[PDB]
Amino acid sequence: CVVEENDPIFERGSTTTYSSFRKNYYSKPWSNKETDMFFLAISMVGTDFSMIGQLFPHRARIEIKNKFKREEKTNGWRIDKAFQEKRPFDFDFFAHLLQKVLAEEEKRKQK
Amino acid sequence: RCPDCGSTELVEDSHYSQSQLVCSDCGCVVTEGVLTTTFSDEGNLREVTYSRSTGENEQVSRSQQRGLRRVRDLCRVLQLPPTFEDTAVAYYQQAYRHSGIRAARLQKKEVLVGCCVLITCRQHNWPLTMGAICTLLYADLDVFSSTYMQIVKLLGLDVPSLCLAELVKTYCSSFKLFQASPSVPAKYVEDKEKMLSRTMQLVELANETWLVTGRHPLPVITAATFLAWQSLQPADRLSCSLARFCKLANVDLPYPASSRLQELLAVLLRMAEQLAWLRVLRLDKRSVVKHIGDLLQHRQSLVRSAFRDLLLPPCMLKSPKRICPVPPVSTVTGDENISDSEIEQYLRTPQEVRDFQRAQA
Amino acid sequence: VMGPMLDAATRKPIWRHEILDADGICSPGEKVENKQVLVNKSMPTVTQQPQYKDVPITYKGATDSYIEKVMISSNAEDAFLIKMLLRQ
Amino acid sequence: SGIVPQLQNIVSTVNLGCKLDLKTIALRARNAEYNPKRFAAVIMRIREPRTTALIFSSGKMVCTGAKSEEQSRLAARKYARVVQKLGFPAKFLDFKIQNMVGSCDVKFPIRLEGLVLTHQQFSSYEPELFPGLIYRMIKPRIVLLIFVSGKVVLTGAKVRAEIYEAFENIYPILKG
Amino acid sequence: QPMIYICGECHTENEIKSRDPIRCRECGYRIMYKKRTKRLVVFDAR
Amino acid sequence: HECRLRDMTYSAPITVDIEYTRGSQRIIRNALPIGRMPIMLRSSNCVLT
Ligand SMILES: [Zn+2]
Ligand SMILES: [Zn+2]
Repeated sequence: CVVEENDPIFERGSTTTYSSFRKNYYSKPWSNKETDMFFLAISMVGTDFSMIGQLFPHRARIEIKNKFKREEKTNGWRIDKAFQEKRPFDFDFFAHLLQKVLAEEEKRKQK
Repeated sequence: RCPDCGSTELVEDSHYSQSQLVCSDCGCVVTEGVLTTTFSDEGNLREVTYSRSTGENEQVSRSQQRGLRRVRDLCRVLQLPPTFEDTAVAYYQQAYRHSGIRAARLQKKEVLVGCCVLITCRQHNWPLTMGAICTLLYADLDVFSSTYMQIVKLLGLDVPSLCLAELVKTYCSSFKLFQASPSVPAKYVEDKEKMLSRTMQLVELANETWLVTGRHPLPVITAATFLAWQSLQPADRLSCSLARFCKLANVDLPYPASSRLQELLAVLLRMAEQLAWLRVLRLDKRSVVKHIGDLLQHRQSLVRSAFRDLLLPPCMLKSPKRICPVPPVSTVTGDENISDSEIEQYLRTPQEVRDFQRAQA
Repeated sequence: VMGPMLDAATRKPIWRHEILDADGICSPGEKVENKQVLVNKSMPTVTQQPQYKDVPITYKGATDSYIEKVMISSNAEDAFLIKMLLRQ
Repeated sequence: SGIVPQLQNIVSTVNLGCKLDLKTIALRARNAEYNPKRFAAVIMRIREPRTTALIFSSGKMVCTGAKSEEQSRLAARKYARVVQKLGFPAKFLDFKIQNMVGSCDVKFPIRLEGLVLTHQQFSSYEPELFPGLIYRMIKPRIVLLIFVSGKVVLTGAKVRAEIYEAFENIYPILKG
Repeated sequence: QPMIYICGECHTENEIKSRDPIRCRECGYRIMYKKRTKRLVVFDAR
Repeated sequence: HECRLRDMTYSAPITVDIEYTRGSQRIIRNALPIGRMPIMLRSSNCVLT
């Protein structure tokens, strides 16, 4: 037997209810410097979504997928420019830049 | 026909409780007497149906029985007449003839029952939002919509359009503002008939002004009934808001109800600009609600004048100068092979392959 | 319910259909004799083309009667209740 | 009608007539994705025509995103040459247009109720689920998505002429 | 042809076509009678 | 009298308030119908009283 662990709740008047028919999957927004580091990560790794998702603890795989698709639909020229230039594969310096961006956003939140 | 004269003018006439056929030309009877069942016998004998006779009504697996029982209890809890239950079970038995339908998961059968009862209540002009049906189904509305589309694409039955008048008649009565319950101050109470009429006029103004196409009805109906409740006593209600009204009425407010309310207020303002006295008042989005009566009184000429200067989503009304840019014609295909360095850029190098293998080793 | 059966020869309703109004329902105030029809009701025989059999409502009565009023109404089932008050 | 539709997506399948090893092409390619845990096919993206295609071990290949039959043929040939460079005897055999999606506009509003009332047997309009009206003209077997904004989308055709005739036939129905 | 009726309690002269829901204009009533016939009817003083 | 004319049962809805645990969470309803009770004429609830 539970000793006052839950609180009563009113839920549904058993009456006409609104037809939502929508599930708004929460998608974390994208920051400017975050978008820049994501673009350089693309340029360094290519179009491998698994590696990008692995090296992105602040984001999800579907989020990276949608961002890449939107950039292709909107900023395909920048995508091609990034795909033209190359840079040595950076897994460690990429983590260092991720920590730097984390500190930058923490500072921006402090302000 | 007449056996002797050949006249085909045989007429049925009622004699002193005797049914008989007599020719009008020669008055000769061709057939008399009739055999009918008596009540004492009709009460004892049992009627038989074609299905049970041919052996049907026994090929009803556990799943189809569960489905029809679900349909029955669903149409029962809604307090529908027996004709609706009969039509729903008939539509279910008709939809269950497909091989892909019977062979489906519980969610599929449940959403199928929901869509069947929806179609049923739709035909005999009974409005019922899908939300109110999904509220009694142990499933989500996202799969319900997809299955509804799938079945209406397969069955192609008649699907009348949801009437806005009956929808308002059904939805307006759900509000508690009509009675002076202990939880509602007496000031907010209103007459149900006047409120219904005002909301009907408001939604008609919305219907003619392109505010029912594409957008869900419920938010528009809520905005209209809120504006009506406000205009009936602007003194003690203009200070309130849509959220306050919804909380007072104990009704979940639709999310886009705010946008619909704003659009309707803008339409009302544009209409008031034509009326000399209102245009002199120089009203605003808030003070316009009180004059809704005069606007609705002459809504026809007002909306005609407003459309003489249509309604579209605000995203495309930001005065697009370039509407559907023509892409450059580049359907050329080189000779056969434009370049090969592209594959050199798309291939993976040994170092890159090793780095990839090491990343997720 | 069909309207009155207008006779081709006389361009008028037949005797069995004399009391029926245009809508196919007997109108109040008229007199009714035996075997005459009060509602020219027709049922669908199916429950593909519309097939309708005539099942008129007749006045099985000993003597002449009078219709004082006729009320028509609808239940939630959409069924039309048609009642008439015969007076002697 | 004074208006010509704009083809946006072309669909066409091509058989390579040879078996493939998905892992080999997925390992030796940069623009190739392969996640057999969810989908057992290789996804490849070509940049110049801005199109994407799917590759299967059975030798069947399909392309999407092209705008014209010539661009789809070019993309199919590009993918075949790519597969050949990975050490496979891929061939360009049984190429045929399967579907094409095009968009257009009428520049005037449309009443989604009058159309479904006059052409009920040809359309299934349900605004409670999706705002755009769905019209299914049976003669060319074309499915049209119609919206209040006047813009319309067409799909199901096999040749540009079919999309053009569908648009020119639906235009007077919308104007009415 | 205008097929006309009378409503329940305000006696509004309601011409309605077939298949129409039974409603009283200027009201909301749903009970409705038929008007009286126009044809001449002979009655006997007996 | 209207119920007399249209051949209907002169009744009133029966409301009830309930509480239940669908998912180990207490949810209550305030006015849930459970049926219709016929109303005897000239009784407490009959409109004629
Ligand atoms: Zn004879
Ligand atoms: Zn009245």
